[PDB]
Amino acid sequence: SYSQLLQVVMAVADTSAKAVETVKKQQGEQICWGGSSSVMSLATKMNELMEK
Amino acid sequence: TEELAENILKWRKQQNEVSSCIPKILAEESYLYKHD
Repeated sequence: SYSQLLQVVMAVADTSAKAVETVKKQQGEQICWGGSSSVMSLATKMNELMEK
Repeated sequence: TEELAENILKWRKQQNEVSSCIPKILAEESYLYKHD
């Protein structure tokens, strides 16, 4: 009984650790817009996009 | 991402159809100028 209770508690602990890791990934803004050259190039694509 | 995908493909097809339609317009204008 203690055996599967320890596997339960470590399992939910690893679940919480992966939850915190996914929180850091979601709130970490993984997209970086490619520094400075890529963001101005992307801006050039939107100025070409609103050419319509 | 796919929104800019149909956006880019519609710009490319639009300019291609314009490039193909420039002949008739230029022919009409040149024949209008060459006719008194």
